[PDB]
Amino acid sequence: KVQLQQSGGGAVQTGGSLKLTCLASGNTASIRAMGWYRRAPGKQREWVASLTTTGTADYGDFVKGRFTISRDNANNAATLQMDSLKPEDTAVYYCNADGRRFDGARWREYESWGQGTQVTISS
Repeated sequence: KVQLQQSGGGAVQTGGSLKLTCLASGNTASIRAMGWYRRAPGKQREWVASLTTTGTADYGDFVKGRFTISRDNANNAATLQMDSLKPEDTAVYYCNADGRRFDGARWREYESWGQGTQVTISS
């Protein structure tokens, strides 16, 4: 169907920047939105950012203008540019894709996930 591969993890000092990349393969025409989630230490996964196919970007409350999500048709990729990082941003970040696919009988909503990219930010 739709597969995702993630890269761009690292460890940086407070104030630094990182970029996450997510490459989609397979039925990428079916993708309605790509997004980023994260799991901070000992917490549950939380929503970070989404970008719909028509170009509407939304961000979690903790983002505060510091991260930028973009999508590239040429590479069927989504990216998260992360600036002004803080220890609180330490987490495993997961790429996701939402869309609708035809299973041969009905249209079905799907969600695909990457395997997660480690991010560490220390004071």
